[PDB]
Amino acid sequence: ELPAPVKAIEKQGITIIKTFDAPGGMKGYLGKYQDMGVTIYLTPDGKHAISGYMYNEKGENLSNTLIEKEIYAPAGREMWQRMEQSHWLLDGKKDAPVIVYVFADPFCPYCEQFWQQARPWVDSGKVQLRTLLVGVIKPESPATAAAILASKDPAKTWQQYEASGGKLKLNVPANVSTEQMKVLSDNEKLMDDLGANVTPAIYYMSKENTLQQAVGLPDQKTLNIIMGN
Amino acid sequence: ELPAPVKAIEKQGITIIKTFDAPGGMKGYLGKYQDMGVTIYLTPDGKHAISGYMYNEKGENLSNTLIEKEIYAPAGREMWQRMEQSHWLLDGKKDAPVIVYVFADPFCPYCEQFWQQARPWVDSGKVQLRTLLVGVIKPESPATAAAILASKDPAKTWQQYEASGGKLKLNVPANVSTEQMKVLSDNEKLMDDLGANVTPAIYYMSKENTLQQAVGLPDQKTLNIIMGN
Repeated sequence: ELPAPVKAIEKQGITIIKTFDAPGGMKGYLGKYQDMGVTIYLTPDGKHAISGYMYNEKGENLSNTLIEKEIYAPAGREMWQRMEQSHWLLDGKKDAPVIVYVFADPFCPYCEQFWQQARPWVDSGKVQLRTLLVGVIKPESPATAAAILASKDPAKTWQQYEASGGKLKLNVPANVSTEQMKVLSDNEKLMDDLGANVTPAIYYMSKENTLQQAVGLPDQKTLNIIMGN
Repeated sequence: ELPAPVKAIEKQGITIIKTFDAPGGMKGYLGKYQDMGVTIYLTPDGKHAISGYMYNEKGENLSNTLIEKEIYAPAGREMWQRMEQSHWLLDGKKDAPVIVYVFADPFCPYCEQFWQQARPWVDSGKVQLRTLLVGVIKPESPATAAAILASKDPAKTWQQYEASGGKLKLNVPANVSTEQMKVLSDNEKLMDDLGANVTPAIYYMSKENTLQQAVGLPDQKTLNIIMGN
């Protein structure tokens, strides 16, 4: 059974997930208090346990690294894949190291403003924006989004559309094609699954490889983080 | 110099107070982050350190015990002594295990209400209230407080005074004696030193032997704690 010291910490409202190997002959226990991940370390004397964060000589918070890798990283791994497998439009270099997904609607001022804010990083080749269009804000959103998808170079058309603040004139098709309709519907369901119905809904990966979200127009700090700066 | 792992934690905004002996061949470091006490433990491998709370087999939070004994207990040790050395009035058994000091004014509804709330514990002999009178609320507060001190049995008179909701009739002396004036002035300065100018200002010791304060009429939980329940 569980060592007495660890059982004492459980009584403090902690639920253990699993054990793991720790340095110095110490045994580790990964757990959670509410929605917060925690690490517990059984001492060498075996009669004590420490609930806290372990750091190494290089100054790395190993407990944080573990909690993010084992508890947070897995959370949005599938979501990231679903976005990657969707019909997104490329804005920037195909080999840009930083990938950012954005669910956007044609009639969305903040989508346009975010597009402008990102220019420095996209143009430098550091970041690539992958846009998943949706048609949910205005009556004409579906048709306009489909019209963009229907153009000769959808990615370029979207870029011009955002740059113009949504004023760019478009060739309006007689109807939304079944493929365009599928893309829009599939994208809206994924957006819904991600939990944010407001556009722009921006998704990115932290330096620790965990899925992050930003809804609306990012402030300066959030923008810099989304851009991997 | 300080081990690398510990130096890393210092960079996280911690200032070390001193080192201490920890179990399992671990070295302990007592510090503070802002006004918060923290304990750091250097691992046996010496290449890691854990910032957190250590628990023993009996479930005692040793880090909390240490932080309170070394950081908090000393804080009000002198204040407690100054109260004990003042001219307080006894309400309850001289040998009551729980001692509670109260700075009170004669014209104070909440002082009276707190007096009533404490009856169960005082009458059972568990708690003794030691009142340090002050005359700061009303123009007549000084004279009334002195009149109580001037009575045949000051402690009994105060008890009757509080029980009556401040209606008890008193023999009013021609003036405040120099001794009464000294008691009132000394008590007001100590009260001022404690940081609370509002009466009642209640002082007590926690189960961990640290000085606690309650200002105004305690709610049910605070009352139970003051009474050592």
